[PDB]
Amino acid sequence: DSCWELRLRCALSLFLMAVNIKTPVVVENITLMCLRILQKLIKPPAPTSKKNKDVPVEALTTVKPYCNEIHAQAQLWLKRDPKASYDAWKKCLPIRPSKSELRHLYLTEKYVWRWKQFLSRRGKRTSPLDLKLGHNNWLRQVLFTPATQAARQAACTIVEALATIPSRKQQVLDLLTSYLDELSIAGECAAEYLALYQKLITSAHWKVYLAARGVLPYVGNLITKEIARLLALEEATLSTDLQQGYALKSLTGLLSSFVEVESIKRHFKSRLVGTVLNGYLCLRKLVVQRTKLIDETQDMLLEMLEDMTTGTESETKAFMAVCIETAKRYNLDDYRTPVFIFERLCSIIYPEENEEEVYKMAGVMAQCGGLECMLNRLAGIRDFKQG
Amino acid sequence: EQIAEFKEAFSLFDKDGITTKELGTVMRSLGQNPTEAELQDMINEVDAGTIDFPEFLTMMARKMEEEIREAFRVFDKDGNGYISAAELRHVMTNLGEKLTDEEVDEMIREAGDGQVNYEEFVQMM
Amino acid sequence: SQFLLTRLNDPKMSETERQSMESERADRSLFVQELLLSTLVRE
Amino acid sequence: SQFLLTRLNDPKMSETERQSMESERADRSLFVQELLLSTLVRE
Amino acid sequence: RKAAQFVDLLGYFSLKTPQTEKKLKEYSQKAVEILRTQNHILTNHPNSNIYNTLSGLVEFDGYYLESDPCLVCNNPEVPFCYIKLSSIKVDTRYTTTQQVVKLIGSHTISKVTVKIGDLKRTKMVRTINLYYNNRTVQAIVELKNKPARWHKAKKVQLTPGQTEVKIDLPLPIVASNLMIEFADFCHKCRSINYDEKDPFLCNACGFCKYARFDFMLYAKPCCAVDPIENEEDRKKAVSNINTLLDKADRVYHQLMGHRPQLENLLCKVNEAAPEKPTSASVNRYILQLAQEYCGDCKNSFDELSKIIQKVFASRKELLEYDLQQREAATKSSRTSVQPTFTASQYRALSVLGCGHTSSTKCYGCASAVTEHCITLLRALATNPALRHILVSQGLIRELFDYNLRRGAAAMREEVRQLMCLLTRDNPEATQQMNDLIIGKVSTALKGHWANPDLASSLQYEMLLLTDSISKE
Amino acid sequence: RKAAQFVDLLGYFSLKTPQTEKKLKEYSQKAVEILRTQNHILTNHPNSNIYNTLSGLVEFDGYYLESDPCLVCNNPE
Repeated sequence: DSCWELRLRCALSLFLMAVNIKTPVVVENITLMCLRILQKLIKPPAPTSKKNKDVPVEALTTVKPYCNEIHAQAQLWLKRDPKASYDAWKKCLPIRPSKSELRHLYLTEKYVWRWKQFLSRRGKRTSPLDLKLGHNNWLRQVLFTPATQAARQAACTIVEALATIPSRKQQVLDLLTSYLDELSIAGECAAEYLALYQKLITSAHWKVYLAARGVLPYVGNLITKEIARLLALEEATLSTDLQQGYALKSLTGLLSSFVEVESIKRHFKSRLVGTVLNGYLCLRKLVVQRTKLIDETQDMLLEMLEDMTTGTESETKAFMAVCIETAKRYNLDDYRTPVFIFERLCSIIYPEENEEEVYKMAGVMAQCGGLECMLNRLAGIRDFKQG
Repeated sequence: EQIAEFKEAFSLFDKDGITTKELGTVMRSLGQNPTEAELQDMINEVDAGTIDFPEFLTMMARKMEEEIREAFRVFDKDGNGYISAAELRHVMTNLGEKLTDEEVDEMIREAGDGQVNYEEFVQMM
Repeated sequence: SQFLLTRLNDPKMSETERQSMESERADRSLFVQELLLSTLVRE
Repeated sequence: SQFLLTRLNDPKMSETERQSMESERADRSLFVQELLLSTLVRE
Repeated sequence: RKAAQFVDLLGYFSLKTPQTEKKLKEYSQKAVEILRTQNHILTNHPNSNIYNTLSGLVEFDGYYLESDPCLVCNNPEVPFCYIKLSSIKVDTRYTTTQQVVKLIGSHTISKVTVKIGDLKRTKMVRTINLYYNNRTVQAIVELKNKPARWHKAKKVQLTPGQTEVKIDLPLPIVASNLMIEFADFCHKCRSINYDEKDPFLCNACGFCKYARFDFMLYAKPCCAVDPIENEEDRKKAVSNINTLLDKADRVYHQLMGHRPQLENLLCKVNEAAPEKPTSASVNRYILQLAQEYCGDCKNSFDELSKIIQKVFASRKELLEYDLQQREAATKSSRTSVQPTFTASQYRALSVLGCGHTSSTKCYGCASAVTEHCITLLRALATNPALRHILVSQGLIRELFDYNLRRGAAAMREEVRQLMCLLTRDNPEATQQMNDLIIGKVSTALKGHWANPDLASSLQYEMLLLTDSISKE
Repeated sequence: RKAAQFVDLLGYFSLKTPQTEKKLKEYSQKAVEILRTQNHILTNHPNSNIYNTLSGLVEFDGYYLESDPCLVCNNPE
């Protein structure tokens, strides 16, 4: 009805009014209803008029939003500001080839934006906001809220709807990746969030864009921290956690999916190999509180390491050097990890069949000085039965 | 320094070791936020379907006065040296943005005679 | 079914009316999306 | 009975203490009656 | 909850011993902080709303819908009792003068009373011997290998003519199969034992011409695993642990599944919509919710608890075997010097400190902590100076705000008593409490004409006021 | 409750037949007064608390705890 603006103002006021409340009762009773209403509003029912009966929802827009600016003043609309009408927003948005024509159009657009900015600064024209979201917002609390999985699903749907324009999707994926850090905190209840991210990361181009942000290092650091926490826990007590391994398996799967990009593999395969090897070793060490999810994560890590362990001769040399360094990291008294380490090393040096050019890898080992580390480890052997 | 980052990005976006289809995405990845019209114009400028690393470097160089004068000339559609307010309205209509005639008058007023000289346009920029 | 007031529920719309309603709904959805995005901007 | 703290309540009163408590209760009852009567006076 | 005696002793010692003002203040601050933290934790429990709502409707035994099994809350104390030996019989084997029996499952026996009926003086067992094995075996005849399949428990010489003898194990023995032999000294199946002409019982039928023996044990059922001695035993244990983990994961997923249906039913019940149709007189939604929670959720919780207990036992056994092997290897290493451990170090390193806690977010554990805190505060309130200090800490506001209504009826009565005691003679505190009560009452009365629930939600305050007036 | 058909007919006649603004205002005032009086009576009913509380718990057939038997309510067809 015509009370669309007023009802929406009341609803948004209520939603933002108690969004920060963390009590389960309030979240269940008030937040869920407001979220459902907003979800119904954002995604309209499918078109019924025969003319647009199959037309896309985004297509029927009568206007086109600013490419990199949000002209809405949410605080003003909440304050029922006279200048914050929905009609005002409509008036502010634009309606919905020769090379020289294109150049003239681009120059005109740039000049018009500059003139509008100058009129805003000097005169009374309002200032549209810029596409930059904060790291702390209602979305972060709402998405990983442990109160109800239905609320998480609704929030995921709302967020997925919120990302339509590619320019919007940029900052959207940025904020989503930023929020990824809390994955360990809510290992199970955040399953929806992962589902959203994987859903949004389906675009290969978007995958490369995220890769350019250097997300791989953050993922590796998080994986290392999780592995360390798990090892400490397994070494500490004998309690049983039915949810042990969910976060680790999810992170491993996400890392593998990102690594599936062949160009990305060609880009930074070497940079990540060491983390993979250390994790595989640590997982092989895990023996006390071993979970089926942990086992699957270990298998995935081993497969990823093996796949990464296939490249140029220089790549093989780098892998050998990494193995030597990791063995240097391994303790001398330890008598388990070096087994697998040297086993893979030998398999690589002379390819195990299923003048010593096939042993040229050994020269690489001498270049790395690994032979000295080998002698040192040989010195470490003391008990024949034990080793 | 910047050249190294550009080369690294070009290598990363290079699927087979780049197509113009993701060229705008490459600029978005580099931290630059482009407009669709700007991207289309750059594509027209460059692809006289794949660009070279020197080509992307040259494009980014044009991204990092003559343009201002060309824009001023475009503003004087009649070329009378005076950019007509009605000409401004025609341009805005071409841009598809809807604005009040009173809004155009106020903008011109914010721009002695209220007639935008080339000096007036330069001072605006 | 004897209640005449019960059968009173009877709305109708033209195809052009449906198209206009769809367009208005799309515009409202866009405005809502923009407003919601504004609710999470950086400060 | 193993809970030692359960035996905490140990109240006692002298006969004079009981008489004084009775007198105080009587005074309190009289004051309460007077106050209640004041609540029903004619305006 | 097991720390009740600790709380009682702490209260008694604290009240009895005179102490410094600073010490009293520190103790009060610590106790108040503990109570406030527990209250805040309880107030935001993920299952808090569902459990609280269910509490008022159905007589609920335990919060059978927690995520991580609260082991302390999960391990009840079943007492041993006299149960007939034939009751747990699973596999039965009889010999010339010995009998081998398998139990239905592992159990911890304490003493076994064996009565001898139909006794004949011709053959009377001057002594008997027992052996136990806690190793899982498939067939009674499979354990015919005597030594490996037996670990002798006790041999008791029976005086002639004695029928009921109570062989008492000095410590309870946990086992699965037993072998009891008439150590010192067919008619039924006509199985003429050509080997043994006059055995105590038939070598095939166990038909015992000498006498008949009945047995029973003051035992409690026990869950355990056979000892792991070989590396093959280690592999079998690892496989069993993995299988148990998989089954437990399935059970946990199934149990967690019931949550959304319970939420929907709770929503329907909260509507409280009147409807027309005394065993079935209750609201259909109420009966459905009771069936779902009490029937399904309880059964799922029980199954998951059993699985978790078995998994914990298996993990403990595997850790013990691995630690024993590691210690043996260290001992073989002559260079490796044996590290003597102080008593505290030995206890800490021991596997003893492994299963003495509930879940971290165990709503039941938090509730028990709160109840113990309430009891301790009620005790500590006795010292008038302590009362003044606590009132300075402002406990009254927290008590009225959080702990006033929640908890069982006895908890509510105790809280009311403690609140009354706290304002025993403190005029300022009494004024503050009366102000809070009057404010709540007036706030309710403002919307009285509109909210029946408002009137419905003032009982506790009125009861507290009545109790306060009660104590002169 | 027997006046259901009468109510439906009155509503249909009032909606279909045009009337003066004064007539509409009078009918509105009458209906509003009736509703307000009925609501006030129900709110102040003696057994109102008991019946209301009992409503949410068990499937209630009728308010079988009234003093004066309502002939209309106590004479089923």
